[PDB]
Amino acid sequence: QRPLTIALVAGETSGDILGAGLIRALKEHVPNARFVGVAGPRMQAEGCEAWYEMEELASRRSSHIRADLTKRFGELKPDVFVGIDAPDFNITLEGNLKKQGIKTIHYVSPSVWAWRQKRVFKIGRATDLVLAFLPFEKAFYDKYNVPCRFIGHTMADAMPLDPDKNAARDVLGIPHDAHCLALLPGSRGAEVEMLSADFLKTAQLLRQTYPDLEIVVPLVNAKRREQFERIKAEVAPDLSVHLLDGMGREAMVASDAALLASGTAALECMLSKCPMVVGYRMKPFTFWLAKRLVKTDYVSLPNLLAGRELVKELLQEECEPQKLAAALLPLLANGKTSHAMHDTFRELHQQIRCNADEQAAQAVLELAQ
Amino acid sequence: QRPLTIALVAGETSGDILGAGLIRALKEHVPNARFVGVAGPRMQAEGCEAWYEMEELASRRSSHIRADLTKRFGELKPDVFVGIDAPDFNITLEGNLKKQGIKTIHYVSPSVWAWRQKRVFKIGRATDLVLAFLPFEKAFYDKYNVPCRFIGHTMADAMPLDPDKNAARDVLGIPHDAHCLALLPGSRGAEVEMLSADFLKTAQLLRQTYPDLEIVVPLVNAKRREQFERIKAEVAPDLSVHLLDGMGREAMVASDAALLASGTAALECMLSKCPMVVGYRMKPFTFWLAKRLVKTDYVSLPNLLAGRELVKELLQEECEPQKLAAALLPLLANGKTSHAMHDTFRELHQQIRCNADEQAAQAVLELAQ
Repeated sequence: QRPLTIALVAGETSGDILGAGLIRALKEHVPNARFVGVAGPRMQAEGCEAWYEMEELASRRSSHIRADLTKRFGELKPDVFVGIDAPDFNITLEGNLKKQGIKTIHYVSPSVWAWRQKRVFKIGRATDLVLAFLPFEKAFYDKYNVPCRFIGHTMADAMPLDPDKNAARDVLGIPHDAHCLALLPGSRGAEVEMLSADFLKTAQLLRQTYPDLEIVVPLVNAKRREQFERIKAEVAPDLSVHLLDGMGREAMVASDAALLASGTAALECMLSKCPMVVGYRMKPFTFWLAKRLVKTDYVSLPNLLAGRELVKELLQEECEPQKLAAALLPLLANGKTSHAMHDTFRELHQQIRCNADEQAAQAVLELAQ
Repeated sequence: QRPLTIALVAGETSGDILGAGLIRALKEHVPNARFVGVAGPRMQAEGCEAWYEMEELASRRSSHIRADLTKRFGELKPDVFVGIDAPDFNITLEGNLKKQGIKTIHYVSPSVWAWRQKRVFKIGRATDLVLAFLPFEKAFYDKYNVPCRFIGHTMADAMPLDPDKNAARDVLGIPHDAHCLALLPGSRGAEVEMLSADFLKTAQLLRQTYPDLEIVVPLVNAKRREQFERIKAEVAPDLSVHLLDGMGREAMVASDAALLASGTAALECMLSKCPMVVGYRMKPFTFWLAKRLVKTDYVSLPNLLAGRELVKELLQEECEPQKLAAALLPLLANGKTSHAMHDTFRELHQQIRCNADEQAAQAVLELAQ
């Protein structure tokens, strides 16, 4: 008898947009359907009962809300719960609801969140289905036997196959006869700081071939804009460019080429049909450490020397005081666990104690003669 | 007739120490040997002629020096050139000297520097032999058929197998009857900022079991010390700890357990025979991006969707204005190269344009009934 009842949780504007589009498409098939949960203004406009505002999630408060929703959705027993992105909140909640027999969907591949294999297994345990924008995301979950549906990317629905370059130039005031370069130094402060100078210097070089080159710089917010302008004042104060408040899509559609920091903004540039070069840089040390972890599952030299988890490594979300304290207590006891580790440390010390100066000296002598 | 002539380049204090030890061990076999190159104060004390000071390398100036050394070592034709660490300077120089028939050794595995396969091939082309401190470093180069000699770690020569815990406590003023915890929040500012609060909170938890726990915090320099104290004032102003200027080795030898940010300081802790827990955290986004690069060789979504280098990606040292400009010029020309990329962009756009809202709506309906 009860009409279709769908629970939804969005945690940011992008999720509110997805949720609103989902509600509209569902109402086309089930006009009497009921929607409830954590809703932004767009979802509420389509009729979603807002037990909580999406703004609240966009933390002690977040934990209490998830606890309340766990109980309330448990009583409601919705036909489906859809966690819209926000994986740090929704994956756990989906697991809580799954435990109670409720059917769950996670919308949007949680790529950043799923940083190791254990997190993949957790998504599979928490969900009945994952909705992925891109085909290689589904191919990934297929390898883990995690039900995943490739649904296409919403931005590809929103952007036409053949954008109007001259129309975008008219919006931005770019002459139609000129070559035009888009510089997108990045949405994150780290990206802007690393790459702004190099991108400006690139534009200076291009001006030597294209002295009338138009340079458009979409800047996502005031902070990043203030950051870019400060760098520019130091690096290329006399380079004339169009600083834009947002309008990245217009800038890309308008331009003849784009220089991008972000391999993810590259998608929108692709949909804009703007040829692009991706230039990105991260701290070499940070990259080396990540690569070592990906390739060996360890970060510490003792475990690499031992070929096993000799010392406890608590990384990312596990680097947390309660877990750290629990790992240290057995060692502070200065008991037999410490003596066993002590003994292994001694054997490994012997394995790399070989009078290195003398070995290097002999390598030199062997090579010289 | 000419006595053994060895060219050396060190670029930091640690390299000067290695160079001095190498010179001493060589003089034991060849007392008349001659040493020349880029030398720190320790190498000079052992007799190394300092064409340039190591301080100069510790950049236009660096480029000129490498050019001068390339010519001068080319005229000198030393029996062996040894690049001591400093790979961003020495690998290229070793390649320059190799081109002239000079025998070259690189001392110390350039793990951070060798961030991709192409850089491994470059080390092999630049060197006749690599000297590696650790066995797994040699196993790595073995896979690439790059001559590498495992020589042991110098720190393992410098530190005894059985350190004196009570002696280290006497230096630091730690009571012998007390449990003692070492907190090493990290030598880098990023590490200190991420982990100091969590490590302090861990110590607070441990105090509830060990109310007399001694807490020693080796801080590598004033900046990092000022950074830690500022964090402490906000997180645990009433937690009493021993702030140390350096003295990490003493703190580890003295302690019953150590909480470490650095998987590399973990080696020194191992040699100190101090049981340890490694707690480390890096930006999830940064880790995700690195992992994607390691696993796919790409960072941008267009190349992941295309399964090839459809768009040019210039990363790390290649993200450089001249290369960026050269990659963009063919695209700004708005010629047939741009039209070919445009056409591929259109096909990929079609492949992910599938009315996602409607697909999500149908997935919900399929699951609900």
